[PDB]
Amino acid sequence: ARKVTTRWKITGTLIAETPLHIGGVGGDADTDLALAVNGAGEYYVPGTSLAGALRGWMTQLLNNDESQIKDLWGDHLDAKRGASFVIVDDAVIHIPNNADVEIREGVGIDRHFGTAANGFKYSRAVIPKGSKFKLPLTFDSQDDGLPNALIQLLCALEAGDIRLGAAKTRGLGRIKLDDLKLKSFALDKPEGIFSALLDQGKKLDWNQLKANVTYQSPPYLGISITWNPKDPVMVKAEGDGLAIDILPLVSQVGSDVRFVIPGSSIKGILRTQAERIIRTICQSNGSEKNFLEQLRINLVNELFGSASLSQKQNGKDIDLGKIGALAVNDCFSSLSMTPDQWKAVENATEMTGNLQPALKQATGYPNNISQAYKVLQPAMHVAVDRWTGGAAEGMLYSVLEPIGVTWEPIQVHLDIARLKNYYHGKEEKLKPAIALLLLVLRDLANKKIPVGYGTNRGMGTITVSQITLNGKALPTELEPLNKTMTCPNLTDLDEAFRQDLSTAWKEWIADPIDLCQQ
Amino acid sequence: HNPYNFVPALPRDGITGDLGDCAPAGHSYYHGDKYSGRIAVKLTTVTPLLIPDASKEEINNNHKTYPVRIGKDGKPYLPPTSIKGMLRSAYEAVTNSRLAVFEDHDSRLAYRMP
Amino acid sequence: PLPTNHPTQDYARLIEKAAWREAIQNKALALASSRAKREEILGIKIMGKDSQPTMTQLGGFRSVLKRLHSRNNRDIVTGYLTALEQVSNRKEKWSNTSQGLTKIRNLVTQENLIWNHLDIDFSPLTITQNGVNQLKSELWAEAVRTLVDAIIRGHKRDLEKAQEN
Amino acid sequence: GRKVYPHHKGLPNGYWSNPTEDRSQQAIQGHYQEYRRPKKDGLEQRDDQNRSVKGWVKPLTEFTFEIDVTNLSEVELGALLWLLTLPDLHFHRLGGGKPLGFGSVRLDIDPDKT
Repeated sequence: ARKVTTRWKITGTLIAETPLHIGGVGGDADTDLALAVNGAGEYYVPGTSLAGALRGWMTQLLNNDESQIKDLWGDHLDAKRGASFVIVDDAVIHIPNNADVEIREGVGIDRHFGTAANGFKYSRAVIPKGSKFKLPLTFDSQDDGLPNALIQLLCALEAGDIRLGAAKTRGLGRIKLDDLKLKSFALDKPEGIFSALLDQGKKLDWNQLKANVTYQSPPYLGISITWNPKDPVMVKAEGDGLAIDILPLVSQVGSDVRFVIPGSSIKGILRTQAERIIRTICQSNGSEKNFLEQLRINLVNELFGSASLSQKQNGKDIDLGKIGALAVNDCFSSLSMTPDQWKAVENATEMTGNLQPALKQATGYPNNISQAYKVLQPAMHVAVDRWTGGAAEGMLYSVLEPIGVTWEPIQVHLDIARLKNYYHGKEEKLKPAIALLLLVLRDLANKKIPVGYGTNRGMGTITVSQITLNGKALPTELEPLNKTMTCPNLTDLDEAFRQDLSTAWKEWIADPIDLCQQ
Repeated sequence: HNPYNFVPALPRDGITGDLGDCAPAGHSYYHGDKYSGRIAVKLTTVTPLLIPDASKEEINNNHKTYPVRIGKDGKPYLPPTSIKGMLRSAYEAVTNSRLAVFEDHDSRLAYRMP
Repeated sequence: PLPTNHPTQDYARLIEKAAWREAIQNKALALASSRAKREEILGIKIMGKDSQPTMTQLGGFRSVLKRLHSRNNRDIVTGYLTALEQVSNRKEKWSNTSQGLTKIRNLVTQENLIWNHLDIDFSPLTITQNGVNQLKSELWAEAVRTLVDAIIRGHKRDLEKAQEN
Repeated sequence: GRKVYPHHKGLPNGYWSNPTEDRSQQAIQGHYQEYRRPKKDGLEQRDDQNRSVKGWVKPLTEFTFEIDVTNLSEVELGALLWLLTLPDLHFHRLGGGKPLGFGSVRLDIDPDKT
C-alpha cells in the first residue's frame, strides 16, 4: 500500500456558531435553497464541503503555496502526489433537541425605489445555531510528528475562524471546534498496527502541540457595534399572525428562541448606504439599472462582494464575481424565550385575550403587563379614509413592536487578507475601501441607517453608543484603526490617520477607477 | 360649527412641476439639486392628546376603557405613525396631492325619502 | 415485497421515501401545469387580468401552509381558514373562486384527498409491505405543501401570461 | 374633499380641567363640556357607543421628534417646512378625539438640530 509512518484520527465536536447552509442540488418545495441531506435524509456536512473549507483556509494561511497544500491534500497531476493524506468524512448534523430547520426569507431591495425588487424574493433553509456535527478527520503521516500547517488548521477551528457552506458573508457558516481529540496509530510498526486493529490508539495531549505553536491568524479587521433600538427594531416574521399581524423574526439559538436581525439584513442596509455614498459622489443614478446592475458599483464589489458572472473580456474570460471581504453576523437579542413561550405568542388569537398571558410569559413578566409591554408592545394602526375619517374598510392592523428588547452587539468582519488579494497585494489600495467603511459607520452611528421592518413607519432607528474596531495583523498604516470609538463622527480615530484616509479617499474620488483592476 | 369640515381636493389635470404627477426622485443617491437631511421638530400640545393603548383596553358591559400608551420609560409613547398620518394628511391638503386612503366607495349610497 | 421483519426493511424504506417524494413533486408539476386542474384542486382561477383570489390572498394561505409540518398542524391551517371566514371582507376576497375556501378546508382535513388529487400509482414505488399506508401517513403533509406550492406557482405564471400583455 | 377637524378655538380656562366632573349641562363661559359623555339620571353613561380613557397627555406638554428627508425638491421641502413653521395660533390636529377638541398641537422647528 501507501506507506504510513503514523495514522492520526482527529476528531471533536464542531458547533454552528451561526446558522449553516450546505446546499444540495437545490429546492424542497418549502425553500428555494434546500439543505444537503445524506442518503438517509439526515442533514449532514459533505466531507467534500468540509475538506475544501479546510483546504481553502490552509491555502490562504500558506500564501497559496501549491507545494505544501498538495503535500497534505493530494494532487491529480503531480507524478508523486496523487491521493490526499487527509481523509474527511461526511458528518451528520445533530440539531439541538430536535429543533426543526429554520427557513430564512430574503429579498433584494431596489436601490432606486427602496422596495423589494421584482423576482428577487427568496428563501433559504438554514441549520439552526448550537447544532453539532463531528470533525471527521484522518491524517496519514509519512513524516514524523504532525504538520505545522495541520496544527495551525486545528487552531483555526478552535478559534472559530473557518467558515462553511453558503452565505458566509451574509450571516452564515461560522463553526467552532470543541473537544478536539488526537489518536495516533504507528501503522509503521507491529504494536501500532495492532493498536489500530484493537486498542483505539495513543491519546495525544493537544495542549502540548497547542503550546508548541503560535496561531497565525490572518489579517482581518473586526468591527463590533453596540446599538440600542431608539425606535423599535425588528425584522418581519415570514407570515402574518393571528392576534398580531406583524411579529418579530425569531431564531433557535441553542434550546431557546431569540429575536434575530439577520446579517443579510445588516449587510444590505450597510451596502445600500455604501452604494448611496459612492453614487452620490459620482452623481451616478440608479433608476435605469436593473437590480443586479444597481448592486454592481465600485468599492462595494470588493467589500460587499459581487455575483459570479463570467464574461469574455477579449479572448480572455474573467469572473466578475468575488466573495465579500465584508461579512456580517446575525444579531440576537439579550432576550430569549423557550420555543413554546414564543409559540404561545404566535398562536395567540385575541390581543386582549390569550395574547396578554403569552406576552407576559415570553417577556419574563408574568404578573406585570406594564413591564411586559415595556418590552414587547402590541400596536394597533389604522389607515384613515381621507373624505370620511374614521377608518378605511379592512385597513386595521397590529404590530408587536419590540420597544424594549435589548440586543447584542453587531459584529462585522473585514477580511483584510481577502481585500489585499483583490488589490493584488497593494496595501495602499486598501485606504479607499477602509475610508468608505468608516463613512458607512459614521452614518450608522448618526442614525442615518435604520434597520429592519417599517423604517419609515415608526420603527428601525438605532442608537449606536460604541464602535470597537479590533483588527489583527493589520498592515502598519491601518493599525490606527485599532480603536474603541464612541463619538459618532469618528473623532476618536487619530486625525492624522483620518486625514491620511481622507487623502487617499479624495484621490480615489478624483478618478474612481476599478481599484482591483491592474 | 360642525366639528368636521373639508378641504377642497381640486382636480389636478394639467398640473405641472413638483405639484404634478412625477417620476420619484428615488433613493439611489443624494441629487445635486435636491435636499436631504434631518429636521428637528418640537411638538407641544395645546389641548389634551389621547394616545389610547388598545393592547391594554379593558372592557365592562362591552364598554372599552383605554389607558394612555407609554414607552419603556413610562412617558407617553406618541407613535411616529400617528405623527406621520397627521403630517401626511396635512401635507396632502396643502400640496393638493392624491388622497392616499380612499376606500372602495363604489356602491351607491342610500338615503330616505321625505 | 419485502417481509415486514426483513433486515433491509429500514434501508428499503429510505429508497421508498425518495421514490415517493420525487413522484409527488413531478406529479404536482404536471397537475399545476393546467388551469382546469388548479381550479379543481383549490378553486383558484384567472378572470382575464384578474386572479381569483389575488396573489396576496394566495400568499397568505401559502405562508400558513408552511407551518403544516404534520397532521397535528392541520389545526394551524384550519385556524387561519376560520379566521379568514369569520371576517366578511376577507371571505368576500375569496368569492369568485370555485369554492376555494372549502377546497382548502378539505385538502387540509381529509387525509385521503391529497392522494386523490395526486392520483399517483405508488405500487411501482413501494417495496416494503405496508409501505403505502405508512408512507401516506408519513408524506401527507409534505404532499399537501408540495401540490399547493406547485399550483400557486403555475397559477402565477399563467397569470403573468394573461396579466403581462 | 379632505375631511379636517378645525381647531377648537376659544375654549375657556378650566375647560379640560377636572374632567371627571359632569359639567356638560352648564354653559361655563359659554361652552358645554363637549368632550365628556353626559350623565343620565346621575349615573355614568359608559355604554358601548362611547369609549373611556384612563388619562390623557396634558396640554402644554412637549415632544421632540426628528424628520429625516431624502431628495426633497424645494417645493416638496417648502411645503413640509411651511407646515412646520405656520404662524402663531395655527395648530395641527393629532391622535384621537379630534371632533371633541383633543389633539390640537403646535409644531415648530428646532433649527439648531436641523
